Amino acid sequence: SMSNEQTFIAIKPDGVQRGLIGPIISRFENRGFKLVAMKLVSPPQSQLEQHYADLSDKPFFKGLVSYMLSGPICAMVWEGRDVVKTGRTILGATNPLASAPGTIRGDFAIDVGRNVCHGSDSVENAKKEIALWFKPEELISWKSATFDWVYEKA
Amino acid sequence: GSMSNEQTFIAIKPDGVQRGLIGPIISRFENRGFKLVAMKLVSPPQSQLEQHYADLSDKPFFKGLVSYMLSGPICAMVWEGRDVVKTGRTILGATNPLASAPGTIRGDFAIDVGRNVCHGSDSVENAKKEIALWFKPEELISWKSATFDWVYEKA
Amino acid sequence: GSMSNEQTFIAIKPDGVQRGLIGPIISRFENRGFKLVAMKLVSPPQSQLEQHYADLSDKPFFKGLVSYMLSGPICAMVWEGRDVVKTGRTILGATNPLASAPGTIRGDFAIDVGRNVCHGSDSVENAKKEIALWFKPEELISWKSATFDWVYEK
Amino acid sequence: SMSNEQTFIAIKPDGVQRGLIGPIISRFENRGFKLVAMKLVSPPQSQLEQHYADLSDKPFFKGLVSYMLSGPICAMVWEGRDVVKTGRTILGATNPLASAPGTIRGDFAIDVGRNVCHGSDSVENAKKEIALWFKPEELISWKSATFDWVYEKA
Amino acid sequence: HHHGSMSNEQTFIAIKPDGVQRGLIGPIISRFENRGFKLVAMKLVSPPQSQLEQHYADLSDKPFFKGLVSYMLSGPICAMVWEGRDVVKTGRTILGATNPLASAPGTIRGDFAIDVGRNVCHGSDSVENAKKEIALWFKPEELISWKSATFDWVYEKA
Amino acid sequence: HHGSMSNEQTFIAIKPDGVQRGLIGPIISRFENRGFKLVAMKLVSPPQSQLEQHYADLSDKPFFKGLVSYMLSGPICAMVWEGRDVVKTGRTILGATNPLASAPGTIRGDFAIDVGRNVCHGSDSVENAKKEIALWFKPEELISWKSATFDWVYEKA
Ligand SMILES: Nc1ccn([C@@H]2O[C@H](COP(=O)(O)OP(=O)(O)O)[C@@H](O)[C@H]2O)c(=O)n1
Repeated sequence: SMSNEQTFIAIKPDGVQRGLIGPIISRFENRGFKLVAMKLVSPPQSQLEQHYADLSDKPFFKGLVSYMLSGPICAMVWEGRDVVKTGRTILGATNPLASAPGTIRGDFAIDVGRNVCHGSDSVENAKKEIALWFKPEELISWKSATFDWVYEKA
Repeated sequence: GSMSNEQTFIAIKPDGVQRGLIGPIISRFENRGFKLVAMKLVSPPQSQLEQHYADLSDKPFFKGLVSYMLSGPICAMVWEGRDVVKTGRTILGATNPLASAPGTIRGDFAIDVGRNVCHGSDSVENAKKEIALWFKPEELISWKSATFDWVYEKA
Repeated sequence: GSMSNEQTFIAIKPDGVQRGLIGPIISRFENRGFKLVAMKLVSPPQSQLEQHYADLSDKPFFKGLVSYMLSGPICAMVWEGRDVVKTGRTILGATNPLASAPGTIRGDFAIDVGRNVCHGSDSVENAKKEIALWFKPEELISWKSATFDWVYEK
Repeated sequence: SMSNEQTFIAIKPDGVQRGLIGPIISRFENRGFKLVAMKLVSPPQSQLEQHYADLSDKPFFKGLVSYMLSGPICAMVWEGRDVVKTGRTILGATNPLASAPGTIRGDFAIDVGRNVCHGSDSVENAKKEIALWFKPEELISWKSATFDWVYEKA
Repeated sequence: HHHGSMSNEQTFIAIKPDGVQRGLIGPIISRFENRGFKLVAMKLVSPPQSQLEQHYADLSDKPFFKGLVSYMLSGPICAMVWEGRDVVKTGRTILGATNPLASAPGTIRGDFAIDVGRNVCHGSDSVENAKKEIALWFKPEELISWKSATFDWVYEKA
Repeated sequence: HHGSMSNEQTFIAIKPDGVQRGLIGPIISRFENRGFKLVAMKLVSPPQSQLEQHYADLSDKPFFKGLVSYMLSGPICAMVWEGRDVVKTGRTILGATNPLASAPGTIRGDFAIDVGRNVCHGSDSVENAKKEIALWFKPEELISWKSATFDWVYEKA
């Protein structure tokens, strides 16, 4: 709907280890989405447990958290029209076995537990994840020189 | 059967030109095996754009669509190859980028349907009409690709 | 999609070699996380190609298919990884490029089904047969990728 | 050095035949130069003889004219600060064997007689070549949305 | 010439507002990633003028000082720290000559930039100025400690 | 000086670090895009005796045993490329042997840092290419074919 919608995109430790930061950022940049926050971070366990709160009563929660502590994460906020849903489509199916070539996971990933990246699955979950991973001051307000060539309206 | 000398009209719209997508879009068609037979950077007159979009003349956003298509240069192209009309449309991706797939031009580069960076003919007969509208017949260059027999098994 | 040591046979056909697509095709499998365990440029004899296409021996186009595959070099490969047979075919795209999706090898590079740039084994059992036909066993190279544990969940 | 300097860049028939139109355009696009005219053409022999009139006594002249007639040419006018000199640097040394990897000829070409592209060698020669290859109404006046991010001033 | 020999050398690389505006974050990061260098800190930031004036303290006697600061205020900056052998000097070589007119195709500025006042990126010019810039642009806890899985394939020695 | 024979051949190897770091495709593409013709290729883990022969000129050096041990530590993508001046131009494409001295735009200037992890090898002379080609490949593994675009890459035979 509105061009100022925001989503949380994270490059997971395997994506960082495998040297996929540049290519993944380029996918969103090239689409016309606007990077409004980014940091390389190794978040505390409590923050990862909150991010994965929906999985805390599911099997093998401890192992997920330990894996996500095992390397740096490139955390990002991207902004644009339908960026939540379109970002998920750019990432590709969450399990790379089901993803399409031309998406991030369809180009770079094989195992669902090593699926390179995360994207918010809804507008409301995006707002929650952005608040969890970023201080408000870390969200940078700016206007792209090509805004009116990417968008026909606000 | 489909013949390898089918032609389609592909245009890079002003937003495509402004956002520096000329090279990447041409590469998509080149790499697939299609043959560039005509190309020109053009700022066509309003009357030609209104003819191109005559199917939409009675819509209210017509005046604004034509105004946007006048707002910058256009890279007009004719591409030739087997099923190039249909496959060209697939390469561009869904007309509305919201519905397009990553790996297509719009799925890689575009967001808004009104800023969908390119155009492709939607049928062989519409391609013929668009080619006659945007090009003089002498602007179509006859030539044979050195790899024709490696792209095509017949025709 | 079971064991991470599944193997498939991928060949770049004469038209793929002629059109300079060796690099790009290898990069697609490399970038996905699959492991190259065998490779050679080869112009195999007619009898090998007839054996490769043995399941088509009673089709009328058999002789013409064999003759075309003799018309230039072939880059023969074995790739290894989880679900590499089926995912490999997905990466190649639909056998007929007219039905293939942009983002796949054929959806990016090919038009005619008889000039579809590449081949990949269609089943695990056919992959084992094709690997045994195109490579000597000592041509399969045993090695472990430095990023194995970032591509695959332990 | 004004930012409205213009140069003539042509992709020669070998560049067209070998599928290098896209990549060569991207090199100039990516650098920040502005495409102001472009057409695919098969110019008459007279125009090519005028284009290479200074070499009309050189031995490779008539063979050059014949090869320049042997396929389409992608003729272009590019605009920007020091675009004549920097454009030649982007093309690389006239003889590709003396050119640097990272230039067009250093990435794509081998023989000086098959060196993929032409670029004007001086501001005055650019003006002459633009007048020879283009009608003035084929040069398109426009303003790049990122002009103020490519240039500090005009 | 002389090159560094310590694999834990660090440099500060910034993508300037024009590089962010022109969509070059991904390509520039890929250049350093592809070379084998390790990203140890990164953030998108619009720093205050006081920090930019400190960043350019070595140029505070130059006539272009004020304009340089004002320009760096004009949009977001992708600030980064990269780690690896000779990363200060090799990082500058990857960026290319500071003035893009003098830069070579195949470098960042040789591929992407024209005007020195819009030269897309910055790299520390010395080991000591890298130390200063790293500490100026990043809080100490924003430097991330990790070990690249391919370290022993990028480097032959410690 | 540059070679003038279009059937010159050189030996290019992607070293174990090039293979490990996923550079086979990009490296092949550099030579493919330049117009050179691939006439032989195989993934190989050669025996120590062959690597010792390949580095015969360094058998006296103190790092010889370690250099051999490292070249044994992973697979190698061995190739023969054919074209005009392919030996010298091939080395230029690879970049300076020490990546620290190489230029961005070359293979080592894009991908490598340490001279002992410089991702690839190219023959340093026409004669050493002939020797390396014969050392790394059986004669029947060199493939005879004619590129569809030969006459567009080359102005003369
Ligand atoms: N030994 C030589 C030297 C020059 N040439 C010519 O030098 C040209 C270089 O391209 P160009 O004329 O469009 O550009 P410049 O000569 O201004 O660098 C070749 O394409 C040929 O026109 C040749 O064919 N053989």
